[PDB]
Amino acid sequence: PVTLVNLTPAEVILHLDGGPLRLPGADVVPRLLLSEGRQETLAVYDPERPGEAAVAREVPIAVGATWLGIDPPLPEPRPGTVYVTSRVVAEHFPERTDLVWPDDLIRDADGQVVGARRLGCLPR
Amino acid sequence: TPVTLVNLTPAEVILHLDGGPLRLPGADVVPRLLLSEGRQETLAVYDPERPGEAAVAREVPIAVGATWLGIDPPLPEPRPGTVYVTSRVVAEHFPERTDLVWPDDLIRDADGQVVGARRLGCLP
RNA sequence: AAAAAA
Ligand SMILES: [Mg+2]
Ligand SMILES: [Mg+2]
Repeated sequence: PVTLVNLTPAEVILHLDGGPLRLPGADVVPRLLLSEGRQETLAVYDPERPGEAAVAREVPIAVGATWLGIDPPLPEPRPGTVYVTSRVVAEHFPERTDLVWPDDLIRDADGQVVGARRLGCLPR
Repeated sequence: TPVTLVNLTPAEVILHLDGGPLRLPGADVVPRLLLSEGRQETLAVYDPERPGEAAVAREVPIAVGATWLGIDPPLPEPRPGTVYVTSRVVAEHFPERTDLVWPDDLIRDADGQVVGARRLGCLP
């Protein structure tokens, strides 16, 4: 058996047949490193006032912000440890066979992710 | 000319802008990715409540290498003056579509849950 | 794996 270590900032709950398995969120919020891309503004109608250009909002948009890396970097592989991260992180480290993501997600009444029915990992 | 933002994601999207927030209601129906089954296995994991005790280890389903097949529902057809808010993972799978954006530069609460975004992102 | 670290 392996120890699961949650690198994601939210609590991860795996809904298993005998009851849930709960992994606490990481102590520090991790981040992706992205380029700025081309910084523009998108004029959007205020959903409160549809079709009224007079009271349209200016929304910042990053056009083509690109993956530069992650901060912090992945922890080194440790015997008997499997790291729970995001799929997007795992896909950027395909050599790592100790990375999984929560998968087959469960959402609440507000459409927010609250759990997962399984883990996923890259082809091996 | 301003555009109408349409939220295709199941959660409420809040863009935290300088003049006040812009709120987009969640989609009425929870959309899903279509994935292959991959190789279905089980991962023996220590119960975080009882670390290192193999006796009370849990069995976690894992899908190894489940692959993108498509989406259900499909994207709405392009409409003049409409921009669709979706996930980055969906947008990246439809690079020809220049009317897709995702929420970006995310804000997380004390429990590590996404509660807002400071900008939009789109492909180069 | 549908809110660039579920
Ligand atoms: Mg809803
Ligand atoms: Mg996501």
